[PDB]
Amino acid sequence: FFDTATGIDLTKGIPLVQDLLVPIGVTAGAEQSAEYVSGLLMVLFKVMT
Amino acid sequence: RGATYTINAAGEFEFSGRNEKWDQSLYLSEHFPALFSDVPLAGANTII
Amino acid sequence: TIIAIMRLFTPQGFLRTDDLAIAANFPRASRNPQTYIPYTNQRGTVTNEFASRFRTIVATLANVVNERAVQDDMQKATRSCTKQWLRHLETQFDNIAV
Amino acid sequence: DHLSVVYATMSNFMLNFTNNFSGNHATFKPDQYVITSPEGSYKPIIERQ
Amino acid sequence: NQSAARLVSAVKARASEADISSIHLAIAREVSPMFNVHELKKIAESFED
Amino acid sequence: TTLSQSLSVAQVLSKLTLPDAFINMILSGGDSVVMRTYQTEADDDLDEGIRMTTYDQYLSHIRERLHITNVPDPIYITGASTPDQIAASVQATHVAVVLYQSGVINGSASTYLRENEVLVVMPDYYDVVSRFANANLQMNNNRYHESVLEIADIFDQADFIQTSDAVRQLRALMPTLSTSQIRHAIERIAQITDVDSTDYGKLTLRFLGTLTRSLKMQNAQIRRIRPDGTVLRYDDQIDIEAFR
Repeated sequence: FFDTATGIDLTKGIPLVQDLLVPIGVTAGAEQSAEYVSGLLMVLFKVMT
Repeated sequence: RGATYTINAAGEFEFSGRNEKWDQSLYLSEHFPALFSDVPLAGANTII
Repeated sequence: TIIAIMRLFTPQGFLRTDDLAIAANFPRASRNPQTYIPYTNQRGTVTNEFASRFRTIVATLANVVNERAVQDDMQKATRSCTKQWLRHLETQFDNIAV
Repeated sequence: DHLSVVYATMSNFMLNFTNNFSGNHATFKPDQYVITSPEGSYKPIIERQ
Repeated sequence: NQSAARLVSAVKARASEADISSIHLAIAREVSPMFNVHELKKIAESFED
Repeated sequence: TTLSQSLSVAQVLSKLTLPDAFINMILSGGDSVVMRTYQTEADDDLDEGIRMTTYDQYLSHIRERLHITNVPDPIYITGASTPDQIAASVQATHVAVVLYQSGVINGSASTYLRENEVLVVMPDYYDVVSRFANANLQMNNNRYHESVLEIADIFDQADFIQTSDAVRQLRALMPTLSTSQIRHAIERIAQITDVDSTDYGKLTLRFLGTLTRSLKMQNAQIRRIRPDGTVLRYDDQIDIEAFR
């Protein structure tokens, strides 16, 4: 249901969205922790839709 | 009497008393065209 | 009537002192150097107050040419074409008085 | 007889959703709704641009 | 007629412009909403004759 | 011929602000003010005490949102104010916000301002302790904790600020946001969910057709304005119920 069409990557157990809420002003590999928060949004957005 | 008039909150017509050209930027504002007030004035009954 | 028509030759100007010439300490041949500018600047007016002087001149001249016309009972058409021309000078004066 | 019945049925359409006139020229103004926001500038609907 | 040549030079002169079928358009303005403020096509006249 | 051209416009723009709406529903309480917390007695916490913010901070964030929720103005406590009168302002305006005017606020009201955490709005941080009747004498000019106060922590409406237990957690997990990142978040959900459209629906979106990212949508409501240019409050008798 939360397939690869909606950009939710459930491989590592938690939902992960790549480029939804990226933090700015950090090192270029420090944006992965904000992917879980954007992952909870697209799970919330897909149930809402 | 004036070329524009506003609406008082009690319901009276407050004529401005100035001779100004109308622009459509005043269409959104509080001023009205004074020819269409339909208020009879003494002496200018033919324009009304 | 002759004095009334000579009130139409009156100037419509003001009397400006040479404020920029005195402070520049330029040669002037009087005590208060004052020149006569023919007409005042007319910003922000719907009806132009200099063009409206020509409205009241022709309104007197269209009564002088009317009394001269009917004294010699000339045509209605030859009198109407005069007054149409006298208000064609009304319209062409409004274009340039701005 | 034939223009009036077209105005009576064009005023029942879906997207003609505003009142247009109210009889008297002396008082009528269109109701100026805005999209207000405390974190920005309000954007009016009926706006001469 | 010769004496009405002053009149017919102002009727044709006005008449010639307005576009057809802006007449078809306009009828749709007597019941549309207003989002841009309408304004008048500049009629430069003198009111001499 | 006109029903299918009217539905296919109302179908499209109903889903055109759909990713505009979702992020601003999550972040509807993300705004915050800068308050101070003057402690009042011995061995208190960083947050136990009189919660105070400035009038310049009040006028930007809080006052513009009280003219939306259609409440009266908060009262001016003037030093002779009893704690019943401050309770008459918390029960009228549903946020615990009161304005300061002058005088010395007595210690009877100072016990009220501590227990109910009422936000006291000062015009300035200029000799703040002298404005209170410090009978306990523990309040100092340099004893506070300047911490943030989110708008969702002081407001609660069913359809104005989303402030439930779930969304309270997600703003604590989000990084430090901006108006350039929220605009990036909308352009990513619009990339994921490409909407449906008929033959007439694509003809409208390429007609309008590009500018969407100008207007902020933070706590966006639909209100009337005066022809002066000031935002009026909601009225039950003039506006339709769907704009409240």
